[PDB]
Amino acid sequence: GLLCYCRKGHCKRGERVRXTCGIRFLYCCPRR
Repeated sequence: GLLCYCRKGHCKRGERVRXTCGIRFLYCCPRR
């Protein structure tokens, strides 16, 4: 859907977890 970042460990401050992108990675989408 939206361009989100596969964040390893955790997302950045302000990014919302949209799901996961792997064992080490979370799928985090930016707030802006």
